[PDB]
Parts: sequence; C-alpha cells; structure tokens
Amino acid sequence: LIASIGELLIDLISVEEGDLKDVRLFEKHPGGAPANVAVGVSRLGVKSSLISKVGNDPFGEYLIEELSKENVDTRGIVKDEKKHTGIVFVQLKGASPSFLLYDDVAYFNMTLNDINWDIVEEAKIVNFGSVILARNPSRETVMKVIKKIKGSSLIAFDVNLRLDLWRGQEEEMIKVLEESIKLADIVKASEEEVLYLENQGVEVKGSMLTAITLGPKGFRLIKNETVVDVPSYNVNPLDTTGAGDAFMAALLVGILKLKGLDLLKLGKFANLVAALSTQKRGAWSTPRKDELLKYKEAREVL
Amino acid sequence: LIASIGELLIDLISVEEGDLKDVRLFEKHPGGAPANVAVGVSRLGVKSSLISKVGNDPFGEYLIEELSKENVDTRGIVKDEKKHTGIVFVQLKGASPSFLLYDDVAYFNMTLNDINWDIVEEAKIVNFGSVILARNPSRETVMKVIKKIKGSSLIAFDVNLRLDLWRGQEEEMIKVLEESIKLADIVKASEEEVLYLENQGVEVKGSMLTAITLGPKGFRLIKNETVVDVPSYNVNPLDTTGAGDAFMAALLVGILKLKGLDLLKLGKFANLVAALSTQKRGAWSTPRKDELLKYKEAREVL
Ligand SMILES: Nc1ncnc2c1ncn2[C@@H]1O[C@H](COP(=O)(O)OP(=O)(O)OP(=O)(O)O)[C@@H](O)[C@H]1O
Ligand SMILES: Nc1ncnc2c1ncn2[C@@H]1O[C@H](COP(=O)(O)OP(=O)(O)OP(=O)(O)O)[C@@H](O)[C@H]1O
Repeated sequence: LIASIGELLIDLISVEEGDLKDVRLFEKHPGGAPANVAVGVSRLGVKSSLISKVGNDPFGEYLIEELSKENVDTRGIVKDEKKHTGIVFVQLKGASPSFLLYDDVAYFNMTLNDINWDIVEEAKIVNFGSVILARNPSRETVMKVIKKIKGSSLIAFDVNLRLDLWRGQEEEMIKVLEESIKLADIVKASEEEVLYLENQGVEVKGSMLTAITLGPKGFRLIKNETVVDVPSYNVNPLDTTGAGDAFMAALLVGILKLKGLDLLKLGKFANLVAALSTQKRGAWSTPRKDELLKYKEAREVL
Repeated sequence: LIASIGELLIDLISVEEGDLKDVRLFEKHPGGAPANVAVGVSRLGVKSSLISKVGNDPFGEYLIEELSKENVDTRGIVKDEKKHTGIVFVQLKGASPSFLLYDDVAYFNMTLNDINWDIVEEAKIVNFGSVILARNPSRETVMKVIKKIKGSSLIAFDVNLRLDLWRGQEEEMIKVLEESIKLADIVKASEEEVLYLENQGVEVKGSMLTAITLGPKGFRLIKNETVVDVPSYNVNPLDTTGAGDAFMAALLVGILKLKGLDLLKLGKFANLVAALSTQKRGAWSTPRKDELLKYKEAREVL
C-alpha cells in the first residue's frame, strides 16, 4: 500500500554528550529516514514496505530483523556482496548536533537490477529519500524509479537536506533536489530548508501538498493557494528525534485514508501523531494505532 | 629511531558478549597493529613515528591526539580530504572472535605524495603491516617505500594474516606476502601463519631474525640456523588483546638497543614485556619503561 525507497543504515548513537571526537560509547539502532517512515506507517496500521540495500553482514541482518519485527515488508531489501551495511555515527545532544556518515556503503550502491518493481508498483504512495541521492548508482537508480512510476502512484519527498553530503557538488545537488521536488505530489521540508532552497531559485512545493515543519512550534500545510498553520499540541517532550519521520508517516497515512485533502482533519492527525511521538525514544518513535484510537483526531483517519 | 607504516583506525569494541548482529554497545579506542606497535615502542623509551592516513574528521583527530599523548611522532599521519577515518567493529569475546572492517577508508588510500620521507630518513628500523597491503593504492605505495629504504634501515614485517581481507584475491595475497617477507630483515608470525604459508610454498623467515609465536606457550627466535625457544612467563593473563603488538615493540626495541643479536637477552626482554602486557586491557597494553626498571632482563635492554 505504502512503499518507501531510500537509505537503511545503522545509527551509532553517542551515549554521552560531547564532540564525536571525544565520545567513548555508542549504542546501535536501525536508522535511515525512509526506513523510519516505513515503520511509522506500519505502526499506524498501514501495510508498508521498504526498498533498500544492506551489506551481507551482521549489521545487514540486524536491520532486516528489526524491520521485520515492526511488520515492514523487507522482501525489497537487497544484500550487497561488495559493500558493507551503511553506518553513521551521531551525536544528537548539545547545541550543535553532528554526525560522521560513511558513504561507500551498500545503500548508495543500488542498481536497477536491485529494484523489486512488483512492490514499487503495488503501492498507492511511494516515499523516497533525499540522502539516498547524494551518491550514484543509487541516485540514478532512484530517479529512474520515481520517473517511471510517476502518475501511477502518488510520490512523496522529504527534502531532509544534508549539505555535508554534497560538498564539492552543490550545483548537482540543486538540480537533483529541484528535479525531485517537481516529481513529488507530497513534499515535506523544514522552514530552514525551504528558505535555503528558494534562495537558490528552487521552489519547495508539492503539486498536491506541501508540509513545512516549524520545529517544536508546529507545522504548516499548503494546498494550492490555501495556507494553514497548525500549532503543536502540548506535551512534555521526552525525545523528539523521531518527530520528523513520525510526522511524515502520519501525513502519508492521513492522505491515504482521507478522501479529499481535509487539511483540518489531516492537519490534526499529523499534529497528534508527531506530538505523541515525542514521548518515545529513538528514530522509530511513531505511536501505535492502538494508542491513538483514544483520540478523536486519529479516529477520523485511523 | 623507529618508524611504523600502516593502518591506523577506530576499533568499535563490543562491550558485551554476542554476535555483532546483537551487540548493543560499542566502546571506541585507537587501533591498528602498526599504531599499536608505535605506541609500545614509545612506552619503552624509544622515539617512534607513525606514517599513516586518517580522514579529515572527528575520528581522525581523535587518533592523532591519542598517539600524541603517547609521545608518538604524528607528523607522518596525513588527513584524507575525501576518505573517512578507518573503522572496525569487533567482538573480541567468545570462542569465535569476529569483526566487520570497512575498507574504503583513509589508511587504504595512501599515495607516494603522502609519504613523509624525512621521518623515513631518520628511522633505523621500519615496521610495516600486511593488513595495509590488502588494498591499493596503499599496497603499492607501501611496497615501493620499503623497496627503496631496503638496505638503509632494518625492515620489520609482522605477517598478521587476515584472510577475510583478501577474498577473491588470495593468489595476489600469497605474492604480496612473499614479496614483503623477502624484503624484511625481521619477520614475525604465528606458528599457524607459518604453516599456512609454507603450505602455500612460501618460506616465512627474515634475513636477519625470525620470531615465531606459539601463543600462550611462548615464542621462538631464529637467526640463520640458530634457534632459541622461549617458554612463556608464568602469569595469569587478564587481557592478551595487545600482547602481540607489545611483543613486536619489545622485539624491535631490543634489536635496536642490544649490540649483537643475543637471542637469550632479546628473548627474555620480549617475554617480560609480553607477559606484563597481559595485565593491561586493550590494544595498547605495552608496559611503560618506568614499570620495567625493577627487572634485570629489562635493565640491560633499557
Ligand atoms: N516538543 C514538541 N511538542 C509538540 N510537537 C512537536 C514537538 N517537537 C516536534 N513536534 C512536532 O513534530 C514536527 C517535527 O519537528 P522537528 O523540529 O523534529 O522537524 P523535522 O521536520 O523533523 O526536521 P529535520 O528534517 O531537521 O529533522 C514538528 O513540526 C512538530 O509539529
Ligand atoms: N597467557 C599468556 N601468558 C604469558 N604470555 C603470553 C600469554 N599470551 C600471550 N603471551 C605472550 O605474548 C606473545 C604474543 O603472542 P599471541 O599469542 O598474542 O600472538 P600474536 O603474535 O599476537 O598474534 P595475533 O595477531 O594472532 O594475536 C606470545 O608469544 C607470548 O610470549
């Protein structure tokens, strides 16, 4: 029903605060925006699959197992015999969070052969990554997939901009992103990204819907000429790490379930799911359907 | 006086038992045989340098700093503007130790332009690993360097066989190892490595001295046809992880200090350093000079 295609990797999360240079301990967890959204969609009660590529190693097996536990279809996840599973060391704490991502990994080495078309086509909504586009052959491969299915399925794109991933090739970045946006019916981006990109002559807009996140403050929806600000519900945030992908998961589930872009319904659903997710720890903080039924906002969609 | 050239990387050590797939926590430490030996040499009171390459990232800075605290000369460690610092996830525990090494990293990307010849000009002994030979351009860069210095500095080679690093290129492995051995005045290898290579038709012996390790049973020193068996000191091992590199550091310092090749003195000094290193944890377990003066076998050499 809903399929995601993009980076699937291991997050080595710093246990203590400090620069990556000084951090002594790391805790491993499954990561990758597309995979995080795929799990969120699954927890919302919607069948979901992930098309990605991991290495034929212990980390690869771990990721497939963890996704399997969340009920995400992994049949579309290929194992690479040359490249090892993706990894990124992260420091989520402090005033200036940082990361060290290793790019010669399996998810950046996808080829058309690696794509399971039966799955990408059965889906009503196809969500693809921005990070996955920083390196070929995955870039070419993904752009080819999105262009091919366009029109047959709704396309969703989260800008999720990472400048460090395009150093020395920013021009190409502008092209790839602009091209991606133009293919997406549903586009998600933080206000910062929106600003940074328009300042490059790039319009951050989805042909069907645009969702601009405004941090803990809230989000904003744009339908044609209609602009709606949605303040965030009150919560005593435990961890907002997964808020972005939880928000995206809810947004794609809401669109799927609600015939007619009722931004009021949709807006309330995403706000609810995103806010509540700040109660869970980690990259997969999307609340389960069984927990959202108590709310009228969710009952509408779910 | 003593220079090491080879791999320098971050060891992500599993804090708990289990397959890497299930390990949750990893503790980061400096690793790499040549780096480990350089530290051991420095601790024994001899000035040592390391020629290697790390990425221009937090982990690269970490490694350079840790080596500097050990007084190892780091001028010969270059920063790669593209490739990231080497990393290896390791499970040292259990009966079946395992690891996951990422190969497209800085130390495997060394070119002749990365070689600080001055540091190489000073060295009376140059130590290099076989792991660094696993990939080009570093393999050719290292082979060329050692070939040029041959006859000006004593050459030391620790076979340190890691078959997983040569899958698909085992024939080449046999050729490079043999070339490296024939280029070395000093060769170190485990009995297991000696048998594997002899069976491959390769003779494991240095032109000046050969040290065959028998693990906890001690080692064997060989010059020409004069053999000297050195049984292990009687100790209760706490951690043998760094014993090999501690042994190599002692062997080189001994050769540098002791007038002739008195195998008895050399054997006693190396044995003492190795045994005591088993009392310290981690890859850098070589005892410091200050902790050795109270030993007769050490006073001579030191
Ligand atoms: N403390 C909070 N209380 C209520 N809702 C929140 C809170 N934090 C985040 N949210 C909701 O989740 C959405 C996610 O916001 P966040 O600041 O994580 O941006 P994002 O879209 O994840 O950006 P990025 O791509 O940089 O991670 C917000 O727009 C907001 O509505
Ligand atoms: N239990 C022990 N008691 C005393 N000495 C030991 C013990 N274990 C190792 N050693 C000393 O340290 C030296 C290092 O040998 P070790 O068995 O660690 O192999 P190695 O040369 O390090 O190879 P590898 O890379 O496979 O570890 C030995 O030759 C020995 O003298």
